[PDB]
Amino acid sequence: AQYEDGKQYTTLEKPVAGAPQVLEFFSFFCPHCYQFEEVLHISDNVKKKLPEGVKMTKYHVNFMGGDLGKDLTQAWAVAMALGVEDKVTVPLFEGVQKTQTIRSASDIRDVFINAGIKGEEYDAAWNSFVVKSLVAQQEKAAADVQLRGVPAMFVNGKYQLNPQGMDTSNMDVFVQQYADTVKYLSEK
Repeated sequence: AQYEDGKQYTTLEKPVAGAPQVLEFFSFFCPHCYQFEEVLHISDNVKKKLPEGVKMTKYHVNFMGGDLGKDLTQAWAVAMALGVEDKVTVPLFEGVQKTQTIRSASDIRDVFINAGIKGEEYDAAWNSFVVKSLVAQQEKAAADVQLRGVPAMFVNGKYQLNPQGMDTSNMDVFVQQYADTVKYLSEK
């Protein structure tokens, strides 16, 4: 066929019941994730092609960057709770990988302040049990698919995108193939 298991995607031996429809994992420490977000705009191009009624979820992971990696997973929970993902994703990626000015939890916090989230409001969210369960959710989703690498995208808890099996000569063409593959799997 045009789409073949083991070619643009793999099937999970171990399907995950009740999983989010489109589930993406990343790390602010992850160099392809930086490409995916700032250069390729994967999440965005997938969404433009997803059918109606299909919600998109993105989670941070702990297994890169040690202590700071876990802080970032908690910060991403804060970002999700406050609905400010679209204001911190770029400065977090750049603070970690470009300027390397994010070295501590305080430096992460500065990014939110500079993005206009009030200190009071960030610290309250950071310390909230609504953020602790959102951290729990991120960890459980990753654990459910035995996640050992990022970037990663899973559809309907049973298919995993396989970007190595796509051409990267043209960045534009790679992105649409990726997005079209998610749509295909979505409709499966």
